[PDB]
Amino acid sequence: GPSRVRQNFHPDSEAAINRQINLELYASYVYLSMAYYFSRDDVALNNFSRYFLHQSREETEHAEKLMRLQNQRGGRIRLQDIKKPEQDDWESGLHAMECALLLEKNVNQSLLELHALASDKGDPHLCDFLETYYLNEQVKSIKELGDHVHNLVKMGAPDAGLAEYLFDTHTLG
Amino acid sequence: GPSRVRQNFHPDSEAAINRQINLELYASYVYLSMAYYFSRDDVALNNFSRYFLHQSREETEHAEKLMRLQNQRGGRIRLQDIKKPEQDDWESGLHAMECALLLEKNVNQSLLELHALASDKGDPHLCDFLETYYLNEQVKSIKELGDHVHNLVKMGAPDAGLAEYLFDTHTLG
Amino acid sequence: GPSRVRQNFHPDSEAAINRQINLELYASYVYLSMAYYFSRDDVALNNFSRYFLHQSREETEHAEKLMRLQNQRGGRIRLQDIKKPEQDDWESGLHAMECALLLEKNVNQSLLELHALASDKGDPHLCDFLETYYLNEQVKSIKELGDHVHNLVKMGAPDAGLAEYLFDTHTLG
Amino acid sequence: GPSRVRQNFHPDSEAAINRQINLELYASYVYLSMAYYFSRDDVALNNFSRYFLHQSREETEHAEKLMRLQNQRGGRIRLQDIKKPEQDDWESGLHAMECALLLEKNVNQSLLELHALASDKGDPHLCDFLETYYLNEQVKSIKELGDHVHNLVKMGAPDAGLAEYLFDTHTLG
Amino acid sequence: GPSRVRQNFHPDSEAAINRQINLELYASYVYLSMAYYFSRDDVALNNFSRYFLHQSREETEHAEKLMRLQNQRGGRIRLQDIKKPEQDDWESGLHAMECALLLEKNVNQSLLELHALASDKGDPHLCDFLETYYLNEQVKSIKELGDHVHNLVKMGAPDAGLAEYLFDTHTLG
Amino acid sequence: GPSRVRQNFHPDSEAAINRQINLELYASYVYLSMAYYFSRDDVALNNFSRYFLHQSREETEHAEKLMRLQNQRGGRIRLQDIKKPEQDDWESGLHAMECALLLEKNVNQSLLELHALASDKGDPHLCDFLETYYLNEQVKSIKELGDHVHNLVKMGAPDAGLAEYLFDTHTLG
Ligand SMILES: [Cl-]
Ligand SMILES: [Cl-]
Ligand SMILES: [Cl-]
Ligand SMILES: [Cl-]
Ligand SMILES: [Cl-]
Ligand SMILES: [Cl-]
Ligand SMILES: [Cl-]
Ligand SMILES: [Cl-]
Ligand SMILES: [Cl-]
Ligand SMILES: [Cl-]
Ligand SMILES: [Cl-]
Ligand SMILES: [Cl-]
Ligand SMILES: [Cl-]
Ligand SMILES: [Cl-]
Ligand SMILES: [Cl-]
Ligand SMILES: [Cl-]
Ligand SMILES: [Cl-]
Ligand SMILES: [Cl-]
Ligand SMILES: [Cl-]
Ligand SMILES: [Fe+2]
Ligand SMILES: [Fe+2]
Ligand SMILES: [Fe+2]
Ligand SMILES: [Fe+2]
Ligand SMILES: [Fe+2]
Ligand SMILES: [Fe+2]
Ligand SMILES: [Fe+2]
Ligand SMILES: [Fe+2]
Ligand SMILES: [Fe+2]
Ligand SMILES: [Fe+2]
Ligand SMILES: [Fe+2]
Ligand SMILES: [Fe+2]
Ligand SMILES: [Fe+2]
Ligand SMILES: [Fe+2]
Ligand SMILES: [Fe+2]
Ligand SMILES: [Fe+2]
Ligand SMILES: [Fe+2]
Ligand SMILES: [Fe+2]
Ligand SMILES: [Fe+2]
Ligand SMILES: [Fe+2]
Ligand SMILES: [Fe+2]
Ligand SMILES: [Fe+2]
Ligand SMILES: [Fe+2]
Ligand SMILES: [Fe+2]
Ligand SMILES: [Fe+2]
Ligand SMILES: [Fe+2]
Ligand SMILES: [Fe+2]
Ligand SMILES: [Fe+2]
Ligand SMILES: [Fe+2]
Ligand SMILES: [Fe+2]
Ligand SMILES: [Fe+2]
Ligand SMILES: [Fe+2]
Ligand SMILES: [Fe+2]
Ligand SMILES: [Fe+2]
Ligand SMILES: [Fe+2]
Ligand SMILES: [Fe+2]
Ligand SMILES: [Fe+2]
Ligand SMILES: [Fe+2]
Ligand SMILES: [Fe+2]
Ligand SMILES: [Fe+2]
Ligand SMILES: [Fe+2]
Ligand SMILES: [Fe+2]
Ligand SMILES: [Fe+2]
Ligand SMILES: [Fe+2]
Ligand SMILES: [Fe+2]
Ligand SMILES: [Fe+2]
Ligand SMILES: [Fe+2]
Ligand SMILES: [Fe+2]
Ligand SMILES: [Mg+2]
Ligand SMILES: [Mg+2]
Ligand SMILES: [Mg+2]
Ligand SMILES: [Mg+2]
Ligand SMILES: [Mg+2]
Ligand SMILES: [Mg+2]
Repeated sequence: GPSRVRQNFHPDSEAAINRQINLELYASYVYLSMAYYFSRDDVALNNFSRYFLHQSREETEHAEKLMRLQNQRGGRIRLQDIKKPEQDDWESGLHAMECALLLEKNVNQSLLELHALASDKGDPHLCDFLETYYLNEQVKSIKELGDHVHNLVKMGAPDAGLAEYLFDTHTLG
Repeated sequence: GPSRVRQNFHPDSEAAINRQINLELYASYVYLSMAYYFSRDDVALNNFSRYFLHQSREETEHAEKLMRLQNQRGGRIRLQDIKKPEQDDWESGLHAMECALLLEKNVNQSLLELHALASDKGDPHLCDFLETYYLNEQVKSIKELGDHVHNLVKMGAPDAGLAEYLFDTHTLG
Repeated sequence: GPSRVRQNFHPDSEAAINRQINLELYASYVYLSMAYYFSRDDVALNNFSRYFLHQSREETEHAEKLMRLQNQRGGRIRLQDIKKPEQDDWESGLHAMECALLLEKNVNQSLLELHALASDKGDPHLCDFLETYYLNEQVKSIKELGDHVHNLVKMGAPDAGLAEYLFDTHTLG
Repeated sequence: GPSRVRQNFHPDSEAAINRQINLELYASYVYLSMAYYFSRDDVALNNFSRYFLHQSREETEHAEKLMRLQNQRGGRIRLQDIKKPEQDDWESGLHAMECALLLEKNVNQSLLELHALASDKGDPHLCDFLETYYLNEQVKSIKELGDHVHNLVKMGAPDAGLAEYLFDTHTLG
Repeated sequence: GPSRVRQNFHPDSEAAINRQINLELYASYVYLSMAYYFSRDDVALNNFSRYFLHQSREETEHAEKLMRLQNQRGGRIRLQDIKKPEQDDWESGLHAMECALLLEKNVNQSLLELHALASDKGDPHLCDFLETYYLNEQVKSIKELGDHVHNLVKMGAPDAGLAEYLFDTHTLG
Repeated sequence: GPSRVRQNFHPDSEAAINRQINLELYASYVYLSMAYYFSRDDVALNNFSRYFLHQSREETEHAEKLMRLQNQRGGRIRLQDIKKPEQDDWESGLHAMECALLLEKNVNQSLLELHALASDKGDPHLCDFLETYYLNEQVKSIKELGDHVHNLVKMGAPDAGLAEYLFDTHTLG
């Protein structure tokens, strides 16, 4: 102590990165829950399932990149429990997509707060890291989910009998 | 003055070509507006967007071919402001297609007036140019848009929840 | 209720599968922690890191296969918090391997208890599932980790300066 | 209202992006005018023409990327008239290059003002977008045009009879 | 004066870039010295030599990219003497790696001061340039050297007879 | 001391090799300065730039081969500061080429003095090394630069507006 690599890396930044690692792992778990909701025999929308599973894997990648950043900068990873998602039953394709949009906006708000702290601590490496690997990816994800919610709402989800099925077999297929 | 190339090229034809260049640039801009309406998060019909973007690029090509004609004949290009489109909000896939059909018929009427002037001035090169590169392309575009309007109307656009989505993912996909 | 697919699937089996899903997710998290311990600047054994990361990914696969089994049989996945690992600092390559061996034996004991319950409930599909996809894989993993612990101990880990490095660059490389 | 995607996106940023879209479309139009000046029968420098046409197409791409950004962030595109360029007659290869350098510096100043507003509004996504896709491209364009102006001046443009021709057939060829 | 390209480029930034060019050239020279220490007949660690030679070449690239930046922005390169390194005799593989880690942290501190000046002068192009091409590369280099120092220390360098040789023929080979 | 490899290698030869290493590094730096003079926005002769950059890289190679010779013979490299070049502003393509010719003749004179010392000390290995790798390369470089100076002078450099540009785009292109 300190790490022989550590430079210009504030303890508050190190802790905020640890909190962000937990949030990305939590997001991965929410999407995993959603993926296996869509493969229930009474839901059976396999392209919704594959969509959410892919999202889950992406979140794990986001978490891992933060863990690598912690090591690269000489901070120490401190893991915490990954809380279970809010639901096992996600009710419908539309409801899952709306919950996913809210989750992505929440994660985005956390990333923006992290970038603000990094700016406050004069850490341009950390600022650049978030800008390069996180902020644009989050904007793209939010826009994609917004698009999906809009189409499902317009199509008459969740009550219209064909809407989720047609969306499954066209947009997500 | 005159250009050492100029031959059998009436000043009224030169001016009418300048007006047509502006109209084709205006059409390009209308279709650009439409393309980015369809990629709004609250519209999200990406194949409508690609359709209109392609139309926009075609209109720019039409404008450029007239600019090349002006130079080939020894006339002088005189550009004017490109007016903004009538709307940013194009309301629905059906409404955009109806507006596009009206725009194409209006551009066609201008081309027919240009051909009539070229005939009046005994300019068979200009007549041939419009016939070869413009008049049939315009008839094809009008027919395609008419077809698209018909299908959307029959399908129950804009109020029927599935119509624009199914048209997006079948006809324009 | 019941699921139109459910057959010969006891509620106690459904719950025990939910507990096993949590344990496999927990194992994934332990191995993730270990992987990023080995890429600290003050540990720097990249082949230990890759070894544990691969183990982490395998555990996630094991969890997912149980989630698929729950759906296939008409049970309902119920996720719980994934507890953080026992340590962030895993002390040495030998200590991590010893902890991993203990974790695998613990997971094995849980699988054997699950198989015993499935036998008690006359569920041969569930018995076969565990035998085909879990029990032999666990025996192989335990043997591999036992082998690695033995070599590290014989080589003089953790105090012998060359032992972990040579093991990293030969066995795990 | 607001867009279900909108987050951390200030109305002043949304308006400034709309102004920048207009400026990039205006730049595209200036370069289009220049391209077709160089293919007049009394100028006839086809590599100047191709150079400016390529620049025109690049500006349209820059405009489109801002329109996509507006949609991605949940803002609303508002288009305005595209003003005609300052000249149809661009006088000489040197004069066109000097006008293009001034236009690029003016567009750069607008981008720098946009980045300053984005910083003031704590919008790091928008800051990153301009840095990643705009600011370096503008510096490169300004340097290239500066280089071209220098060579043409040194060579004795516009009065030296060989200068524009040799530059056309070597540098731009 | 000023350069016809110069825009938003403060004289203090231009001078700080000149100082950074000298520091990167100095770093190249330190690593060149180290490379040829390791090919002495009484050291004879050819993979240490190749490692440092590669580092030397990278530093020259870093210097050249700053020289290109100076030209792109319209500043004027002003070169100074490149001071000789602190030693010809670098004592051991461990000592060279420790000196290289200190040199990289020193260069990093200079880059962070340059980024701070660029922020103070409202030069986002220069900020982006350092973030994109310098700051992450420096963090990666510091982490790699930290890793190498750790392994050599753990292995018993410099006194343990096998440590530098085994590191040479495994990690650097 | 002595090196177990050293044989027939006089201390005066070892020192003269150290002086020659410094001179070749100095030559590399002169050519680097010249290369980036030619990419200034107010010079903009990219093939002059590439020519000098290649020369710079060759000089570094010449320096490195002497450093390898020092090690092969059991001498000890002793580096000194690399002095900055005589100018940042090299005035014109002709002036740079004339300065480069003078620099190469000066380096040649040093090599001839080194060969004379090696002959005086009865060191045929060192004589052969200079003959095989240095003396003919220097004669070729001097002749090439002489040729380039002649053409630029005949063409009317530096005042004739086309001369440096045409030389850039034909001989160096
Ligand atoms: Cl620190
Ligand atoms: Cl969608
Ligand atoms: Cl329906
Ligand atoms: Cl006529
Ligand atoms: Cl149709
Ligand atoms: Cl419908
Ligand atoms: Cl049952
Ligand atoms: Cl083993
Ligand atoms: Cl040992
Ligand atoms: Cl070994
Ligand atoms: Cl907002
Ligand atoms: Cl140029
Ligand atoms: Cl001339
Ligand atoms: Cl300035
Ligand atoms: Cl290492
Ligand atoms: Cl040893
Ligand atoms: Cl001797
Ligand atoms: Cl020559
Ligand atoms: Cl001349
Ligand atoms: Fe995604
Ligand atoms: Fe990914
Ligand atoms: Fe991925
Ligand atoms: Fe992906
Ligand atoms: Fe994420
Ligand atoms: Fe809880
Ligand atoms: Fe996400
Ligand atoms: Fe920034
Ligand atoms: Fe078309
Ligand atoms: Fe076309
Ligand atoms: Fe086309
Ligand atoms: Fe087409
Ligand atoms: Fe048209
Ligand atoms: Fe108007
Ligand atoms: Fe049209
Ligand atoms: Fe395994
Ligand atoms: Fe597997
Ligand atoms: Fe696997
Ligand atoms: Fe495997
Ligand atoms: Fe497992
Ligand atoms: Fe706990
Ligand atoms: Fe396991
Ligand atoms: Fe069996
Ligand atoms: Fe360009
Ligand atoms: Fe482009
Ligand atoms: Fe392009
Ligand atoms: Fe391009
Ligand atoms: Fe632009
Ligand atoms: Fe006007
Ligand atoms: Fe531009
Ligand atoms: Fe940035
Ligand atoms: Fe490196
Ligand atoms: Fe490189
Ligand atoms: Fe390189
Ligand atoms: Fe490299
Ligand atoms: Fe560097
Ligand atoms: Fe000194
Ligand atoms: Fe470095
Ligand atoms: Fe960036
Ligand atoms: Fe050469
Ligand atoms: Fe060479
Ligand atoms: Fe070479
Ligand atoms: Fe060569
Ligand atoms: Fe040389
Ligand atoms: Fe001096
Ligand atoms: Fe030379
Ligand atoms: Fe001889
Ligand atoms: Fe010889
Ligand atoms: Mg949290
Ligand atoms: Mg009109
Ligand atoms: Mg448990
Ligand atoms: Mg404006
Ligand atoms: Mg200095
Ligand atoms: Mg000297």
